[PDB]
Amino acid sequence: SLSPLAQRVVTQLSVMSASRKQPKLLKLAREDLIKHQTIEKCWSIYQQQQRERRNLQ
Amino acid sequence: RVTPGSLYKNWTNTTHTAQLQQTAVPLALPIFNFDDISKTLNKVVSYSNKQYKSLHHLGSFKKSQFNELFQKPVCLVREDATNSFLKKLVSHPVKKFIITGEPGVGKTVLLSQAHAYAVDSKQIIINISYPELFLNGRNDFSYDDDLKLFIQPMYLKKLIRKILKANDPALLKSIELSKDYKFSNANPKNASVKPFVTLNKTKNTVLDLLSVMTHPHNRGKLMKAIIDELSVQSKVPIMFTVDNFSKVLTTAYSAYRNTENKQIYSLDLQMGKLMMDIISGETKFANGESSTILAISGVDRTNKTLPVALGKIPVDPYVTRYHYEPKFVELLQKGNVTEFEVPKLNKQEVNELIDYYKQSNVLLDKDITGKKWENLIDEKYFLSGNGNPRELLKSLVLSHR
Amino acid sequence: SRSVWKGPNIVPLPIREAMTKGTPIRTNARAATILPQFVGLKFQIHNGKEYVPIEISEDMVGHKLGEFAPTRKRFSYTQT
Amino acid sequence: TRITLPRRPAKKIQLGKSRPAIYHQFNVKMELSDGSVVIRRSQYPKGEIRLIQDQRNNPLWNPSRGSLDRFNKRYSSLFSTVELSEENKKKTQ
Amino acid sequence: VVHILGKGFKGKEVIKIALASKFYGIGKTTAEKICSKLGFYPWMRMHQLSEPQIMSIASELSTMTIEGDARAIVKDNIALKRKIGSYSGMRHTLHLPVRGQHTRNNAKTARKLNKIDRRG
Amino acid sequence: KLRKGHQMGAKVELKGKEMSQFLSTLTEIVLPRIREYKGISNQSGNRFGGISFGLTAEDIKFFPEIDANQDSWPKTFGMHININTSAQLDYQARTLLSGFQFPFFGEEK
RNA sequence: AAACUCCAUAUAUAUAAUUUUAAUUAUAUAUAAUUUUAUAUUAUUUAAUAUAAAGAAAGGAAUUAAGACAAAUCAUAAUGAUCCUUAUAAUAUGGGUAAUAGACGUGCUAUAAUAAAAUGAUAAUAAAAUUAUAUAAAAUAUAUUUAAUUAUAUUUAAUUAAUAAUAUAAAACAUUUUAAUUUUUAAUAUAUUUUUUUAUUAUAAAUAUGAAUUAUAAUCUGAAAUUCGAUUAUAUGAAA
RNA sequence: AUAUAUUUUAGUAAUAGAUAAAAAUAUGUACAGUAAAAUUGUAAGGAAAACAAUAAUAACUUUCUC
Ligand SMILES: Nc1nc2c(ncn2[C@@H]2O[C@H](COP(=O)(O)OP(=O)(O)O)[C@@H](O)[C@H]2O)c(=O)[nH]1
Ligand SMILES: [Mg+2]
Ligand SMILES: [Mg+2]
Ligand SMILES: [Mg+2]
Ligand SMILES: [Mg+2]
Ligand SMILES: [Mg+2]
Ligand SMILES: [Mg+2]
Ligand SMILES: [Mg+2]
Ligand SMILES: [Mg+2]
Ligand SMILES: [Mg+2]
Ligand SMILES: [Mg+2]
Ligand SMILES: [Mg+2]
Ligand SMILES: [Mg+2]
Ligand SMILES: [Mg+2]
Ligand SMILES: [Mg+2]
Ligand SMILES: [Mg+2]
Ligand SMILES: [Mg+2]
Ligand SMILES: [Mg+2]
Ligand SMILES: [Mg+2]
Repeated sequence: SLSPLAQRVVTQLSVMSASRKQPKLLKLAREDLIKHQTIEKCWSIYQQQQRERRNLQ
Repeated sequence: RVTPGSLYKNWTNTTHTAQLQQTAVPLALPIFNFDDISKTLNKVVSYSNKQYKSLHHLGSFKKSQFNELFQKPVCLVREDATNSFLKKLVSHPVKKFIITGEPGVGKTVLLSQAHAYAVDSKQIIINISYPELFLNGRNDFSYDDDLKLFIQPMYLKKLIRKILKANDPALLKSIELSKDYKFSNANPKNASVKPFVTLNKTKNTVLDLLSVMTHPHNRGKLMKAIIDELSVQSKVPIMFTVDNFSKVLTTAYSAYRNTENKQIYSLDLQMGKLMMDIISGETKFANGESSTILAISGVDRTNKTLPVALGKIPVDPYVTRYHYEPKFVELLQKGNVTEFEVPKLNKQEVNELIDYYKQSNVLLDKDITGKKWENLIDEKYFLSGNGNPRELLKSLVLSHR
Repeated sequence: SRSVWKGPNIVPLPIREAMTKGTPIRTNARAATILPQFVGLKFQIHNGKEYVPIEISEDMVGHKLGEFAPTRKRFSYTQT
Repeated sequence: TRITLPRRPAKKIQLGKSRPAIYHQFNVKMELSDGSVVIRRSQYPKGEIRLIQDQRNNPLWNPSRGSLDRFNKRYSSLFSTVELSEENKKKTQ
Repeated sequence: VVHILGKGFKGKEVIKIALASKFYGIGKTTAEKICSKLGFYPWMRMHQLSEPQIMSIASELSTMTIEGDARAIVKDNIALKRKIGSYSGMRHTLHLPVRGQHTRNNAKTARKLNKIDRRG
Repeated sequence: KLRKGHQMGAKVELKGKEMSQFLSTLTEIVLPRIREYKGISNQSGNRFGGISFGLTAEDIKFFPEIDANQDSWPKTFGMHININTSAQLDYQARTLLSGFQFPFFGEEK
């Protein structure tokens, strides 16, 4: 069917592939989703501020 | 491409292991007994059934002999050789012998006779035929922690089994134990329910102790206990014997290697050390009549050690460890070993042997038919080198020249 | 001298002048062991016929000079 | 002639359902030539590595701060400059 | 049957001898030393080895220099020889005998396997 | 001996933090373990803010994922490394790369 | 040609204070055989076969004529003729004679069990020959935890020799082992084959043949071992 | 730590993006995008394999900020 070299190539391919290695989707509650949004937005704002500070300097 | 019936082995092995003793004449010969040696002093004698049973178990009858020639292994009694040795054994205070002689003279036969005598006179026999097995490295071994020496728990098991079977159980179970003994259990039955076997002091027996079956690492402990028990008991005599003791003497270091790659010393093993202790005045048996009978083999190497141990040569200090080990000599001197030289056959003895062979129908036609009997005997004596029994036998049967 | 004791095989050369000023050393020795004291010196080692230019290797330190000047021509067969 | 792995029918990733390849990675500490440790994410399972030949001991990366070796080892008792002066007559060339 | 470090082994094959036969880095002495370290009786057979015992030989084998790296050192040595305009390196490149031999006749083994990539 | 439409090697565009890490690894681990490497050439590059160089199969065995196990990788392949900057011209890009500990050896244009 | 000759043989004599001993020897001088005799059986007084009695009585070496082959040699050496004479004569340093497609002889080692390997210190059994341009003993050290073996180093005891050394001859013979071979091993029992037997379980075309080829480390000789020498060790283990 | 039973995993295989000029379904429909050449480079790579880069931001919307 397959050689040892062929097997090892398949194994190598598998290492890179998403076949049966990836978890379930990250589902959130609506409150949790909001909390996440507020975390991300604030962070983004902070990053923008920092960029402006550096740019201004 | 081999069947069960066909002979696949080499010659010596074949002669030992393929039963060609089957096709042989039944011979109503007299029976070997020390109490009635006066009757059968210079005659061929078959062993008793019990003796045979014991002797086979021990490992007295060996491969390179011509025991295939007859129905069962047979010897003759000899006034100069065997009878004299027996008398010495009976009489001496030390009772501690090494059977020396030239190759093929009949040392193993002498040992077999001594064993047979011991069997007759209600004695236990611990025979170590071929120490090469424990000395050369061809079975498992392990460094025990309690006993500061290397145990060998394949050989040991076999030796224990031989001891059990060679000796009768009535004599062996007359001995009560001195101490209590815990051992690891190793039965197929009750492995969950019985991981530990216990032998009590008065209730249990030496037979029971022998029948114990442990894991390899407790086998050496078991052996040690058994030896101690036998030393303690004064009810029955213990005949210890070691044939091919020449190998032991010469092979000072075994083929086994410890953790670091170097050869293990014979006295650092369990078996060889034990044997040495038995030889010397150290593990002293409580009973009288309890002997050690060692035997040299012409097969094995020769060197200065054994002569130096005996009253033969002065001690040269400069000769090498390989050709002279002084520790072994010292040990031999400690336990007063009086050597016994096996003498070569007389003319009359040779004649008697030849007559026996003729009766059994081993002689060739050119020997028997058209030849004077006395002349034939004289020729046989000449060709043996004046009565080397093996050589004589070879000339008789294995010549065809 | 091959054997480690009594080694190496030393020969007199115009070494110091070569070290001062890049003047190649025309050796007809071929059995002088290369040393650490001349790595990066230009040698012109004899080949029987013609002297061979070599800048002594940093790895050549153990070897002889004649080992890097191959005396015989590379064999071929005229397929006639 | 051409050595290959022959393809099976491809699995249909639906539009929107495609997920990004987040490979399994460990936080790995690299101690360089000197004792400066640096954390890097790595796919091979080894929490700690210490390096021998790095930029922090290479002369090119810090200018301000084995036949020869074998020879030195096995001609060490002699100690082989003075030796150069002894064995350098510049007459013959 | 009894696998150890990838190399297959028939039963009844004496361990040290078997190791010497199979593994590239080791001969007679090395195999004996390994056996001593692990504590197998000499002339013990490959079938007798328990699972813990097998692993320690593999653990021992792994600790010892073996196979591709050992081959690489020798291939590396020949690569080094080649790099420096050396006679030996030249012989290796051209598939002739290296050790000061005659080649007017009988130089067939050298031709067969005096490569830069030596071993296989 | 090359056909059309045959899978032959691979590429990967790194951007942001992974790219930065890869550069840091190149500077510290890999490019010092190359024995005789002077630098990236000063004649290398685009006309506008892009510099490049390549690693042999010998050089890839110094990467710690490769480096940790020689045994898993019997074969190993060289690679080209195209660095793309936000530089107007190439000398500016070279200067930037030097700031991140990349040595530059050749005679500049 | 044969014979005389030499070696070897048998016998005798001589010599050797039987510590230069091996008298079971060595070496001078003899004698001895190209053996003799008789009874018969075939072919014609003899000649072959057989038998018998008398004897130690049976080989090898050197010697290879005349002629021939215009056989080989001017590279052992010499000489004729001829050619070279700052070169075809003379000295040094390196290289070559050891190059490698195919081919051809001679050998060596192999392709394993009527055959290979370990071991064998009251050291199983020889002969012939060499040692002042030397032979190198015992013993110590390292390779190597014992020691022996083998190889080097250390240092020269003895003898320039029937006196000492090279040198404990080796096969032999004996025990052990041996893949191919589930023709074996090891766990249990088993027993009047016990260095072994039986039962039931598990043991699944180049090796534990061969030694080419190569890598590294040492050693030896020599002033020098790269082309281009010889050992030892650890790996490598083609072909067959 | 280990034994049995009952399960669960390991068949290890590529696209992860509405993919966009390597090759492959050549007719429908829906959605989206832009090619090529030449030039400058880069490990083997060379005139010729692959990858990168190569026209202009005025005004507009949102975000941060002086
Ligand atoms: N004393 C004796 N020996 C015998 C008799 N029958 C045979 N033998 C021989 O005795 C020999 C045993 O001798 P042994 O000393 O064991 O030989 P070694 O093993 O070489 O020492 C055997 O080879 C037998 O052939 C007998 O009736 N009496
Ligand atoms: Mg015997
Ligand atoms: Mg090997
Ligand atoms: Mg003549
Ligand atoms: Mg004498
Ligand atoms: Mg003539
Ligand atoms: Mg002629
Ligand atoms: Mg001629
Ligand atoms: Mg002339
Ligand atoms: Mg001339
Ligand atoms: Mg010359
Ligand atoms: Mg020649
Ligand atoms: Mg000839
Ligand atoms: Mg053979
Ligand atoms: Mg000596
Ligand atoms: Mg002498
Ligand atoms: Mg001998
Ligand atoms: Mg083959
Ligand atoms: Mg071999």
